Amino acid sequence: SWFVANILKEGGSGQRLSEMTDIKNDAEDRYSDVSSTFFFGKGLKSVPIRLSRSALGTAERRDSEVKPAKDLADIWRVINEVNTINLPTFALYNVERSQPFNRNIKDNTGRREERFDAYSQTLGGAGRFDHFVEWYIYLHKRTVSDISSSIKELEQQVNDLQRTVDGGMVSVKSLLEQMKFKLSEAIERNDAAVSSRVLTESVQKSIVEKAICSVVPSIS
Amino acid sequence: TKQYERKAKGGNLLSAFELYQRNSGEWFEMCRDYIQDGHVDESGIFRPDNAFYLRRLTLKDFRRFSLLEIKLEEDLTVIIGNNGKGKTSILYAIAKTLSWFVANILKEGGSGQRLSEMTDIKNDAEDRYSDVSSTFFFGKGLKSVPIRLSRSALGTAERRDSEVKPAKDLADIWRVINEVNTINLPTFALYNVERSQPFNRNIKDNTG
Amino acid sequence: NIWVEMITGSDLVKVTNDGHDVTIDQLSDGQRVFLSLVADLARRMVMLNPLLENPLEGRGIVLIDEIELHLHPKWQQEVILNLRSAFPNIQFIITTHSPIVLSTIEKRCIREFEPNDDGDQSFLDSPDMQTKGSENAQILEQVMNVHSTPPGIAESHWLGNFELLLLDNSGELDNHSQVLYDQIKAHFGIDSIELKKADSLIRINKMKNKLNKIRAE
Amino acid sequence: RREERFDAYSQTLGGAGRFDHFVEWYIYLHKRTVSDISSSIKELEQQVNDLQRTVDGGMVSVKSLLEQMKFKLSEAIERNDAAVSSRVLTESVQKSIVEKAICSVVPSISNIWVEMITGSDLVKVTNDGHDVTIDQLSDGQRVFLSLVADLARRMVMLNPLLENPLEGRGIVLIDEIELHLHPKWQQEVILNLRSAFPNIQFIITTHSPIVLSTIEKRCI
Amino acid sequence: SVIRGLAAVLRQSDSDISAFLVTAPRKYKVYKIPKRTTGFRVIAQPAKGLKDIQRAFVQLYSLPVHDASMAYMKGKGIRDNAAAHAGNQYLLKADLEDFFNSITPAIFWRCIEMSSAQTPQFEPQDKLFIEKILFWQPIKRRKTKLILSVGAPSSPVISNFCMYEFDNRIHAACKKVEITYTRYADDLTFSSNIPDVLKAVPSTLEVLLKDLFGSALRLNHSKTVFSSKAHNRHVTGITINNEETLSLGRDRKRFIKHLINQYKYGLLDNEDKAYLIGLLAFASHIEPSFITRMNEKYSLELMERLRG
RNA sequence: UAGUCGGGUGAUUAGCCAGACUCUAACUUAUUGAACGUAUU
Ligand SMILES: Nc1ncnc2c1ncn2[C@@H]1O[C@H](COP(=O)(O)OP(=O)(O)O)[C@@H](O)[C@H]1O
Ligand SMILES: [Mg+2]
Repeated sequence: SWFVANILKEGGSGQRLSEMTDIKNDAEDRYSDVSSTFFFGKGLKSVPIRLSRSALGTAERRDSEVKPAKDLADIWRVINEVNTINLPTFALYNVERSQPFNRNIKDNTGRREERFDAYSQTLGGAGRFDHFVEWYIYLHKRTVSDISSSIKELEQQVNDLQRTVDGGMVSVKSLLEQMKFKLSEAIERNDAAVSSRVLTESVQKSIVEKAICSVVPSIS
Repeated sequence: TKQYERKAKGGNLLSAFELYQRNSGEWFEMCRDYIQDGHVDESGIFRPDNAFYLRRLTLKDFRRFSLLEIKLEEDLTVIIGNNGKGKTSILYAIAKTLSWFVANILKEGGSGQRLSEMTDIKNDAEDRYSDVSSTFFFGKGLKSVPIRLSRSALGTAERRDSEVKPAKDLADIWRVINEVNTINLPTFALYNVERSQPFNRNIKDNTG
Repeated sequence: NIWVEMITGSDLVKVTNDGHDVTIDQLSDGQRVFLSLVADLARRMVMLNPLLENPLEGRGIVLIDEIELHLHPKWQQEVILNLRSAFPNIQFIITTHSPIVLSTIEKRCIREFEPNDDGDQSFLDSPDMQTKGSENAQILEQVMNVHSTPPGIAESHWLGNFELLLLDNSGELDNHSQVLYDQIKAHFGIDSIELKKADSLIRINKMKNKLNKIRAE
Repeated sequence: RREERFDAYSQTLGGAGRFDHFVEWYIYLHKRTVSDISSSIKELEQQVNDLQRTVDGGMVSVKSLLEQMKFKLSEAIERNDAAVSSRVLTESVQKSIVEKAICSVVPSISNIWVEMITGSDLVKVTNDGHDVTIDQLSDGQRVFLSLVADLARRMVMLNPLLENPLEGRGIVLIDEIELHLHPKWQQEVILNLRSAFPNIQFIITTHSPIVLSTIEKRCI
Repeated sequence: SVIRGLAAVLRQSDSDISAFLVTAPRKYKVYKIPKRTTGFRVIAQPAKGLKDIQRAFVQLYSLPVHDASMAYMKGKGIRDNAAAHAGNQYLLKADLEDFFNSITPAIFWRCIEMSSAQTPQFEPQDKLFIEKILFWQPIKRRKTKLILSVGAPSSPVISNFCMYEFDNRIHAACKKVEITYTRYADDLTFSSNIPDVLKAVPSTLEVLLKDLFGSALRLNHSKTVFSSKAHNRHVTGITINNEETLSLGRDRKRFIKHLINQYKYGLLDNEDKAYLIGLLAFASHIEPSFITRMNEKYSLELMERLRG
């Protein structure tokens, strides 16, 4: 959780040990430690992290030691900000993953298309199969649609509205400004999408379909 | 050190505790006796030799108050006034200060509560910050424990710092001495008008 | 009395309230809220003072806003005395709007806002009047700055007006004073305090006038 | 939901009122007073007319926009008609009635108004001669404000045909009327309520001899 | 000009003084001193070269100081400060917040400009050098934050000067209402025999501080204390007794007697002996009568042996 | 009553004794620097 939090946000906090449930009941020292060591190539052979918690009223606090994990996660975050890089996947699949399917699927606000939605609820234990379905339908709609057709259509609408304002209809100036803003936003999103070095929606679709069909024997 | 030894032998609690911490018997027992010693009066009531109470409170640009000072009684103080005179504000201010003792009895370097940047600074205050200053008494060996909680208004460039180290120092004595050998501990409680609530027997807190 | 019953198959705290065994849910809001305060405080003191013979004689600071909350006047007359008896080493810092509560407390313990303050008062002070053992009516007027009678009711002024009329007519009951007397009698009744005070005024003024006549002769 | 007439019956007998609903409704009233609906209709009518002329001039691309604007216009007219059809007090008058009631009944409050601060609407009050937010009020002032405000809101909504909607009929139950009130307020509270709501049947409970000094024995 | 004066005094070249001063605000050693209860104070001392320059500066340029200023004054001290208030029954003490670190170049130059008494006139070219002489830079990366450090030899003089006008005004105001006023560094003391006049002084102080220094210098409201003969009264660690005489206080006197008794039976170690001797010198200065009494109680011979 | 001041006693920072005081109302502080006292020269 500490890597995920710090990849998403500078100074992000991961999850703490519970004072009530995580400390052994008959611990003489009245504190608990979870110590992990990670590897990242020969340049970083040891990335230690310790999560710690003391009982209430102990004479000394036992604090977590999380700076090395944060330092590494900061490299990923900062370098990615300047120039897109590939990022590590962290996921937990508990017995909770066996849950019934809600069929009635929710309106795409457009959080699912954001790259760091990939870290949403990733260590919650169930996955988010609902998010998959939304995202997969979204991918389909974009594949069937043309890219920048909305921009081209918006460009055409702004051009038509500009002609109307040039023809003496000053009442529609407010609407023109709104539409110009929408066009600029669409271009920016397109450019940001272009800037984010992301795969085409068609390719993304294909990859996932192939993966599912390869791994799940009954699904062709 | 010889200076701390002199003060400690003179009956100063903080000096005795400092000597205990550096040499880590004599000094431990001084601290523990300071906290535990008491006597039963003529009425059969136990009385600690070292009493603990809030002596004095000062409010600067806090809510309705530009600059207010209150001297409290050791036993009972009753505040009266019309609605909107700031009686509740006074108890809020004290409770926030006491939160720093509670936090540090529970955990070394614990954090108490804060003044609100949104609501607690006086609306027409030219200086856009508020101060709540309290002085506590703990027997003749620790006659003054000063605490100040401060907050600057939202969006002010200069931030005003709280001064809470004395609270932490005293709370540390309680915490550490208790860990070695059990002592009696002070009770701090606030009962505001939120105490009036519908009861539910079926709802259990499953947290601690 | 307070006790736990398990026999029904759920744990129930029961109390004997005014001679009747009831569940906590059956208590009035006033009773429950006050019970809650004392119970909570006692629990904390017992847990924090394991080495005292009486753990309720431990140290601490307790803040209570609106001590009279939900309390009948009868209870307001007992509450501070009971709390201080049960928790003799706690520093209590209390707020109240109740003259009944104030009648049980020494003036040294009272801190009073100045009446027309506007939040530039430097220091709070005690009232001038002793409150402990004083009459409620006096505390209302001298300490809480509230008239003994509701100013927005006409009948509240009648006895005052009656007295003024008596003084204006050299102590004799004139047509106007008689009318008002009859109004007082009709509204408050034959055995009312107000009428008795009026009667007293008549009698004293008659006697004063008799003295004046004897002196003139 | 708060602008619907029968929202006045929402949680009326739940014990707390809904002071949150009051605030929402009052801000709503303020926004409508600063912006007239018919000018929006006139503006929308003008926009629909301008868009219709563009469609008649051969620009088929703006037909979708025209249909949307016609829908918006029809909705605005319907709301206006429904408002007209409800035979209701104007939003300005409603606002004024409630403000007067609050200021008359609540002694510490001399004025109440909506400010646009930063980018969010805030209700402000002149309390004891100083301008404060609702969150800055004492508990006694807030609780009493809440009672009166809620009651006034409901009466305005339920009595649209009365010149003074606060002269409507009803039954109001109040437990512990003196709750959080200083003795000085207790001497005024029943008088103020009965003056503001002259045709309501009040059934109240009290522990206060000061309150009883203002009431006839027949009512006790 | 300042450079030439300093070079002459220190028998150095103008060039070497000027070169040294370029980074003078950073030439401070920072260390901690234990407080008497728990905790530490953080002190910044100038390097030796800089101390010499600072002392030379103070020698060359006389800045005015009010008579009510008792700290850092030739021939005056805590005894004189306490004695000023010994005859008055009512006492008020006030304290200034972060006094030394609140004094910036801006305040200093404002005081020079405002000063009633004849200040030295400095050439604009010298102003930069003076700032580098007198002010410490606590934050390496923030060149813009220069403040007085208590550990510098020039800081006492500069601080007293910066308070000159303040002292003038408050002294005059107090004199009109029969209040005695003295200042020992950041410690302000007011005393009077007239009841209910000291209550107005804190408000007066706040206004004056705002007027002269804006928000730079402020009262420590937690350290504002009223006292009378009904309670303990002390001024700069000297007790004023109820006979209106200066005293060490009962507890300190009893402690000294304890140490002497230990010495009498050869129980004092050398460190404690040295300590005792030093304390007795101070006691002789504040309360000579106490020494007389100790001589009477303990044998003159014992005391002479101790002090020999 | 309480708090405070402190002359004396007391192998003495305690305890005890005597005397006194009361503006709503002391909380004893910080070095190597500065000043003051002492010691040295
Ligand atoms: N930040 C603030 N600035 C100015 N006045 C404030 C501020 N916060 C609260 N107030 C005022 O302070 C009073 C609140 O009183 P409160 O503390 O609840 O005491 P009480 O219970 O005696 O009414 C009201 O008069 C309110 O208007
Ligand atoms: Mg020295």
